[PDB]
Amino acid sequence: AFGRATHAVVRALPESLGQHALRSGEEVDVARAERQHQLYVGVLGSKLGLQVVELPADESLPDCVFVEDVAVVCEETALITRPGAPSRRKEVDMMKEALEKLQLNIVEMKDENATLDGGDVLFTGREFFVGLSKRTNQRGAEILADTFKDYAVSTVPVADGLHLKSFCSMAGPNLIAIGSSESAQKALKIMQQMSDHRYDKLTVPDDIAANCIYLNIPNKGHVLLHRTPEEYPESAKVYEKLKDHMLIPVSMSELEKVDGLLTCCSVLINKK
Ligand SMILES: *[C@@](N)(CCCC)NCCC[C@H](N)C(=O)O
Repeated sequence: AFGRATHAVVRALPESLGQHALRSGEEVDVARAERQHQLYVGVLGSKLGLQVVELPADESLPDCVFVEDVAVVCEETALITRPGAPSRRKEVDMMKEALEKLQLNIVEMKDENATLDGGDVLFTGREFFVGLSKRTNQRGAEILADTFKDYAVSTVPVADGLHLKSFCSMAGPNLIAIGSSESAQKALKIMQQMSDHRYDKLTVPDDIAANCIYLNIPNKGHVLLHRTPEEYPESAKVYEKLKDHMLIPVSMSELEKVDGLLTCCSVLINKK
């Protein structure tokens, strides 16, 4: 069942993030980001009842909170990535430990010519879309392709120093949340040509706000964490039409300053 999860790996942000985290804007309020990430953890863990493994902040790694970038997980198989940003590679160490406690099958992307961000991987439930970006390359998607054999993998040129999931993400089975920008619409279509099947599409006015979290919770159903009507009111209005979804607005303004979206701050795990 798509978007069904039992666990989630997250990680506390270090104080060094406000000043030291890679980006591309306002000064970051660390107190505010702190809070926001707390709320974010509670929605998944307290409100939604997933077992959360919280990793401790490594001050040394100001980007460490964005855990999605370091691992892709599908069924019982963990891909531990080789992040495009050289400096962020020391964040895999601590994630591999955790994914080992979860008794998950590990594969490490060690190939020295292979970069891959999890931020660049869209998993539709039916297949894989990997974005070819400034951080994820051919040699990485091929290894991602090689790790998840039961699934078809195809690559979508993502430009402009972004990621694939900066303008899209799954908002339900067969439903792909999508930005209006011509960048996104382009990849969107590029994506469909390549599928053995047609996806439904949820379009939203703000590229960033098409990054959301869909979940299939036991005795809850469709669940979507999405950006607030404050941050992105015209996109919130679009999510508001999803009347089969338990809609939980989740703010993420601070982290966005450093290119942090909703999906980046967790790795989701379905366990028997
Ligand atoms: C999430 N996945 C957003 C980009 C990919 C959709 N990752 C944010 C990472 C933010 C760090 N500061 C970085 O620059 O890697």
